[PDB]
Amino acid sequence: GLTRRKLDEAIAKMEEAGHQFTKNNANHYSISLSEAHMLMDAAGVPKFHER
DNA sequence: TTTTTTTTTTTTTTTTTTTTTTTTTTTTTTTTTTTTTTTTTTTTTTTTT
Repeated sequence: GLTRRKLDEAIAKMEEAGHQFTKNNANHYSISLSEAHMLMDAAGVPKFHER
């Protein structure tokens, strides 16, 4: 449920760190499930409890 | 008057989602064949003339 602009904001906040968004056989960003968790953990979306 | 770097055009390739067609398997289906109960036909004996 993250709009494209929100997801680009999240990856602009995240990617400059040491993390690399692992790509599959192609360049397509193959964000692992844990990668997605971390991304939206620090993306700024409050959890169902922390909100 | 010249050079360097970055933000825009466009171009190329891949994955996921959603397009169609065919075959195999499953369901409803009358014809033919098979099974059972039966009304008509055949045989013998006893009694009477």
